[PDB]
Amino acid sequence: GMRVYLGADHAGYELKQRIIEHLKQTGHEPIDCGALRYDADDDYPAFCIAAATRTVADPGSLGIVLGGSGNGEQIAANKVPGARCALAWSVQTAALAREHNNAQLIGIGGRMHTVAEALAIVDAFVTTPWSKAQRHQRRIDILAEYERTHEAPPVP
Amino acid sequence: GMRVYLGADHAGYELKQRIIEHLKQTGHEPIDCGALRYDADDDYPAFCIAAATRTVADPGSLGIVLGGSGNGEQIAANKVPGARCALAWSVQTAALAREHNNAQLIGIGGRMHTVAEALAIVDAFVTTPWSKAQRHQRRIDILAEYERTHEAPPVP
Repeated sequence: GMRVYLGADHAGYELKQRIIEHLKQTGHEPIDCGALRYDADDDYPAFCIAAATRTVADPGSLGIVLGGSGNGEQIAANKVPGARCALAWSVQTAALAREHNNAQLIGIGGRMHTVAEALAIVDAFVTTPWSKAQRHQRRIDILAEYERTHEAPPVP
Repeated sequence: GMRVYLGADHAGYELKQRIIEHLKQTGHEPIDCGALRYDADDDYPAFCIAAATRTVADPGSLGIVLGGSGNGEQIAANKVPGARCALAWSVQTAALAREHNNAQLIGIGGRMHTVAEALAIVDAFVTTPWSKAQRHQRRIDILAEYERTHEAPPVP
């Protein structure tokens, strides 16, 4: 059972609703960060920042941000200190996001998949373990040190 | 996007070299941020940070980071202040990245595509204009203000 913070603008709103329901039915704990209603003009960043911020502050939790393509949404989430947000467009990329990147969040594009395909991506994301392999942690640590100082690490 | 900065560790190295040659042939000026040779044990974050820093610092340029899935790479690029790196897994997402997100960079997952498919993603990325539409700029501006200040914008 995993706690999952969800965020979405209008383009991901309907898919967010379905994911919340799906996560409840599969034994997880969805927390809705908004949008709470459909508003065709609303702006994704605030919802994605909210989901990623809450995810980072609640270790062990995951997050999912939803939009049209998911790309604006993952970009926004990645601006949050300590957040790692992959774009999941397949079961394989969702699983690898966890296994290799230890991503706490994924973005999904609601306009890119059927509901069936989106829920399978979610399933892979919420069940795949972080591998803890040395090279993966080393790379996470390098990026984290860059995030701390914004001093670009030298290339070999 | 005529100057194009590219970065990849070993996992994206061969595809990066193929893309550099393709960009030369289509009239662009690819700039290799590294890796300059295949080294099985190198780490992507420095190359992706270098590519994103140099892209953001160079008006009118674009950047591409290549990996296995591309997800670690776009996460790294997105930690650079001012950078917007989408994950492009199709011609449609590469185009939308420019049109909606004004993404200066994309990540591509070389293991997820044939070379032909990958070069077509690249073509869409470097030819699709930024829309300059009000709502898209408004969303970029909100994110840029969050990067400046780390005050999460209020949720409606």
